[PDB]
Amino acid sequence: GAMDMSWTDERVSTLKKLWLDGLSASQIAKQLGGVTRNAVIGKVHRLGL
Repeated sequence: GAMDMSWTDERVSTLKKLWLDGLSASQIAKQLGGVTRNAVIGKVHRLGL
């Protein structure tokens, strides 16, 4: 099966807060777990942040 984590409401809320807080995509990926820096960047892009 695929190992990609779903962008649950909680994971999105966490990403959004941390991004607005000024954390790097690397740091956010580390805190979310199971997702890469580049995948975080892509999600930030899709969220319009």
